[PDB]
Amino acid sequence: MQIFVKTLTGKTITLEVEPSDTIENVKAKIQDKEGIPPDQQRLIFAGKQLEDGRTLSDYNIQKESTLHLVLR
Amino acid sequence: MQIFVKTLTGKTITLEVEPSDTIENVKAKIQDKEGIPPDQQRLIFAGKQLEDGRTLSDYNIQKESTLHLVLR
Repeated sequence: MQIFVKTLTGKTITLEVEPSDTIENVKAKIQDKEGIPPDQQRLIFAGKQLEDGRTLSDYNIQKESTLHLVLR
Repeated sequence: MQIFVKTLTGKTITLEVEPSDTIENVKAKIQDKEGIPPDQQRLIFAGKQLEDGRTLSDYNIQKESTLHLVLR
């Protein structure tokens, strides 16, 4: 399924993922596309910070869901 | 009536609502469209945070009004 990630600068990125994909895997996909190291990235969905040891399905993230990316 | 919700990434969503719709109901509509759980969403209008137990009419939100969505 496709998901969207918005940046602090107003950019939107589209990613192809599976509900069984891990958050760490998602961060890795972002690194590949934007060059941002996973340790400097924070992912938020519906006001909650997503953990690297959990999956998309655990957060009930559905197709065309939009995640927010924060930089540290 | 139609309303607009802007995201932190610069995306604009259009929703169909009634003045008697509750904010919780509006959040639920956003969840359906974006996959963001209501507990992770914060809605702001004219600088004020909207509560889940109040309605759109209570905030005098009129047709073509634009709300801002914040993620926690």
